[PDB]
Amino acid sequence: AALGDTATAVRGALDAASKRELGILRRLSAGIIEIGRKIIAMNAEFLDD
Amino acid sequence: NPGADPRAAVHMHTFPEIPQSAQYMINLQQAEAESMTGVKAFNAGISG
Repeated sequence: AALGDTATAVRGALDAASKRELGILRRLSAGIIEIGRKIIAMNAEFLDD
Repeated sequence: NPGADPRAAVHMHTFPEIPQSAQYMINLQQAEAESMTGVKAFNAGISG
């Protein structure tokens, strides 16, 4: 909202949009972390020194 | 012939006039969709 009337009045809109995106980003990040932990566990023993 | 001036005797059809409500309705729907999703997409106009 407010696609250009004041430098500050446009900062809020992008701020809110990014803040909303952040939750989805965090969920996907958690999924990736879980995959990585499983991969580490498998590397622990299936792989040779 | 007299009694029939060309400005009324001849007529060249053109496109009709779009009423001022369709524009408003499209704008309303697009704004609602943008609010729902949360991504402005820099759209409904020039991508810039």
